[PDB]
Amino acid sequence: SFEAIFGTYCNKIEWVTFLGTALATAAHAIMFHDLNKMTTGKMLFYIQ
Amino acid sequence: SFEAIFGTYCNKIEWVTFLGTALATAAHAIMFHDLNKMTTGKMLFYIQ
Repeated sequence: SFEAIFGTYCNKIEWVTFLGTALATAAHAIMFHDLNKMTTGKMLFYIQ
Repeated sequence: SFEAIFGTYCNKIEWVTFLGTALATAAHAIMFHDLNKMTTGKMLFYIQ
């Protein structure tokens, strides 16, 4: 008598990146490296 | 630390004219440079 362990079937997971998704169309993703120095980034708009 | 003002973004308003609009098809618009001297203005209609 015996047991017959069959194969360890590893699941390989789908890899997702931010830019491959369509939430990147809602974003404007920028790498900025001195961001741990900036407090609050200000956009100024000039509306006539 | 810093404050990080981003770029100033100016509005450019859609420059309309009177004749691009559809009010101009209700209009028969005429310049008359001596119009300030109009006391009145009239149109006589003779109807058979």
